[PDB]
Amino acid sequence: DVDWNMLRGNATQAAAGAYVPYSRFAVGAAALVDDGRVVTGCNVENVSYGLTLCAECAVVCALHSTGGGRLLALACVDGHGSVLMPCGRCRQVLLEHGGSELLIDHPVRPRRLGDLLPDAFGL
Amino acid sequence: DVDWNMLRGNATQAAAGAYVPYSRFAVGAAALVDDGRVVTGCNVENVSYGLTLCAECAVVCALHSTGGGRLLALACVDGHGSVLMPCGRCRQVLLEHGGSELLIDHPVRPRRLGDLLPDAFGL
Amino acid sequence: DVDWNMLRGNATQAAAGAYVPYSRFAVGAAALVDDGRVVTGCNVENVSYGLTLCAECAVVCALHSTGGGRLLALACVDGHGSVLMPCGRCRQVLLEHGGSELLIDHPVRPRRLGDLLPDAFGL
Amino acid sequence: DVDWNMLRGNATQAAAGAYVPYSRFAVGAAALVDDGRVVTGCNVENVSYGLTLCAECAVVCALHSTGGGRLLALACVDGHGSVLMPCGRCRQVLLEHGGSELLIDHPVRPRRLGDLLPDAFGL
Ligand SMILES: [Zn+2]
Ligand SMILES: [Zn+2]
Ligand SMILES: [Zn+2]
Ligand SMILES: [Zn+2]
Repeated sequence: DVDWNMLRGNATQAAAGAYVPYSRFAVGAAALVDDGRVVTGCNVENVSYGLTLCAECAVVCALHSTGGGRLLALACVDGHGSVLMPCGRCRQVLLEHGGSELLIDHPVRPRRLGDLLPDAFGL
Repeated sequence: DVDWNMLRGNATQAAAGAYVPYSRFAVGAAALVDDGRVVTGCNVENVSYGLTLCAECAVVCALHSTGGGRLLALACVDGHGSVLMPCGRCRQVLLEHGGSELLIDHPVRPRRLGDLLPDAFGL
Repeated sequence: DVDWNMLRGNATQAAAGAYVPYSRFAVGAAALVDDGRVVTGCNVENVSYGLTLCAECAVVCALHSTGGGRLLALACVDGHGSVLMPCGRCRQVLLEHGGSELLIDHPVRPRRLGDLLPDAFGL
Repeated sequence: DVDWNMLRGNATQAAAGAYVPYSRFAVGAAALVDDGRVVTGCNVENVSYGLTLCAECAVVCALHSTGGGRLLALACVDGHGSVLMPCGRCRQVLLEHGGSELLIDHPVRPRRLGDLLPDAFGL
């Protein structure tokens, strides 16, 4: 049902766009939306660190700038193509758009977002 | 040189994608990048308000997820198609990607970002 | 070892300071730091929603503006004094300052942050 | 009316608390509130860069966790005690709490926030 090799690959591609001059730590993400399209995002840092955009947040922006809908699955990777768990902020924003059933690429098996952010605030 | 009617129109289109169930205040943005392509973004709210994504930040994500480069001009509008000045956070993130010379759609004449965020922190 | 009734009460007090004109949803937090002092925080909203400050983030700011150290326990509550789980963003920021062993007030028993943000990004 | 030497000094003190292991770029802030008390804040970074808290945002949290009110004047400094202009995000959050008349320490003369964030979004 979810081609994880494809999603992960798109996340790996997407990582290539990261604007990460401060950390040099590129992140890409790719998500499958409920209509079968995939949207991607990369890391975008800012001199004011707290204004940096996460790749998974970029994905959510793409989601809504391309017709919205629900996220079914997301892979997040570093610039080396390694699977990354989304930061807590991203877990919260993904939840809004995929709910607890959103699959997040690996550990050794994609995880439900619900398990990555249990007892989530607040709707 | 900059088709502002086009950019503003794209920002107006882009506003249609806003996920704004909390504020009901849709924002769209569209920017011209140095290679002539235009990238767009809309507002994406979250139950945790501080995780909401600005449309202009969505634009910057699109920028880098589509090859990066420099932003030359940006229009930001509300869901009514009215010109909006970017919030301070967006002014900072746009600066990273357009610098002080980035034109921002209107007042009655597009403004340099440099004038919208004078004496900007911090590079 | 942790007076949860005290922490929760301080979180309830702290909620009273929330600047929440947009959501009307007050949040307070109080944390015990490794030296036995307690630091508190409340929700601070902004017209640009994504600039709203979480109460638990306020706590972390207090932590470092009062000598830093490690967070041992945190209660987060709404304006009604109900226990709230921190949003994903707060779970990530708390982790930086309390690690996985940081106790977070309730469900029916305080939880390790590690369990609230399993397999956390990224250090 | 505003003891800027005092505010700047408090901002310099406050900078000492910064949690800045990623950038090593400490920021402190101190603000005078309408009741004459001063509240302070420092920079707090996170591994997820975009979750870093600005010192001026820390100030606003202190403001409301200490009774709220309006900010009259703010100095922001780096770890070297040099005057810093607030990032765009901070200019927006300060505006909510000080309005356009909030004085911001230097260039060679404190500036109105209104001039640092002209034509501000959006209330
Ligand atoms: Zn993230
Ligand atoms: Zn904005
Ligand atoms: Zn939070
Ligand atoms: Zn700032």
